[PDB]
Amino acid sequence: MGAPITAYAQQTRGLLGCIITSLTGRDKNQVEGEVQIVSTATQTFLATCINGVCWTVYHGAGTRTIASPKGPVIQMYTNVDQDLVGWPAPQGSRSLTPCTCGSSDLYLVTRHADVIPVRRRGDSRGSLLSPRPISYLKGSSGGPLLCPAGHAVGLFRAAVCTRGVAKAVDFIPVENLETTMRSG
Amino acid sequence: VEGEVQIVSTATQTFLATCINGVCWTVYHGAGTRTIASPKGPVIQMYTNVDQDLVGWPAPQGSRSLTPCTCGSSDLYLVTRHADVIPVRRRGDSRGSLLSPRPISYLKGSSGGPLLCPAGHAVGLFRAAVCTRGVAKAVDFIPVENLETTM
Amino acid sequence: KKGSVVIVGRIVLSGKPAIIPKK
Amino acid sequence: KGSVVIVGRIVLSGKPA
Ligand SMILES: *[C@](O)(C(N)=O)[C@H](CC1CC1)NC(=O)[C@@H]1[C@@H]2[C@H](CN1C(=O)[C@@H](NC(=O)OC(C)(C)C)C(C)(C)C)C2(C)C
Ligand SMILES: [Zn+2]
Ligand SMILES: [Zn+2]
Repeated sequence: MGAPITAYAQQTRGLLGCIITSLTGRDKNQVEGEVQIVSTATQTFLATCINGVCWTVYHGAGTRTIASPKGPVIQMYTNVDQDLVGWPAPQGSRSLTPCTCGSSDLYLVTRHADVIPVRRRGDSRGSLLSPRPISYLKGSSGGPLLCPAGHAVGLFRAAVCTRGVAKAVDFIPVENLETTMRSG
Repeated sequence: VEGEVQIVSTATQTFLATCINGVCWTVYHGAGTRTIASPKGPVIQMYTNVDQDLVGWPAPQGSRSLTPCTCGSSDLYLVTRHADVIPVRRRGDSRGSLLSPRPISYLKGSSGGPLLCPAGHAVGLFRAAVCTRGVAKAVDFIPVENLETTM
Repeated sequence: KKGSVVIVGRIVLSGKPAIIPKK
Repeated sequence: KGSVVIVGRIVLSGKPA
């Protein structure tokens, strides 16, 4: 998780299986990891488990339920404004915990399990030390931003791009999570 | 699964090799001008830099290439032939102090291994240990810049 | 209601260097 | 002939089979 930050990916379902599970809403596959590669019939992104809750961006999850073994699970938290939604972490997952060291050197874990360095420039922004095409970042919405210890600093929200290259990324600080839970 | 680090052997010694940018690098003081084995026969080094202690053959099968560091952190981590990770404070562009010194036995056979930044990106290649009374408390390394340079 | 969000994969951070088993 | 032989492999991420 941290020291150093390494990560791997594993696909667990395909197109046809996903769809049935979307409708059915019942998912019996075994869960493992802090970040789940989430998908709707509309688009695919990421969900990150932090302190017992599985978060992701509202602009991807909407107010949908999450397919689980015991059927669909309604969202625990929903904040259109914070652009966050959260369901209790799937049984089997591992949660990250909020960063407590204020490090400005964040590491964005992408949908392809590539952890990349971003330097914090604002309360909700960091710049890529090595800009990349946005196609790379595509699908990594909801992914985590880790401080050098492997703790959640925020969730990837949008790419600050131009000409198709991404120079920075906007994120939702873990602070917004606490606010959102205290909110609704 | 694809391994980024290969554990290699020579008639006399065993060391490591690290795949970076499609090349499989190691220490010349281990490999020499040797060829790497392949199910199609011996492959030759694409790169030989006897001055920097660096050699590279094209990446073998079952390997994954590491990404060079672009954050320039000083908090490095060394992975040994036994898969142990060893924190290292980058003192210079080619040297670091183990945050906790270990007997050379523990670092033995790990030359060629990767020096990783907090993002697990290749900062350099482990070249040799720096020990006082048989206790490694520092290591020399070939920075990736050199590797990228030789390409 | 609309479709349920489906977990189609995972990304594991807990992982640590390991010698890929000969098998 | 006298070559270098890969005798094992390490996956830095810990990825299992
Ligand atoms: C995730 O939602 C995902 N599905 O992977 C994506 C990931 C980005 C890298 C492609 N995020 C978005 O599409 C966000 C969604 C829409 C706009 N988004 C963008 O990333 C924009 N950039 C953008 O809006 O940037 C600023 C700085 C906020 C203006 C681009 C890259 C699609 C143009 C929101 C913000 C809701
Ligand atoms: Zn922290
Ligand atoms: Zn780095």
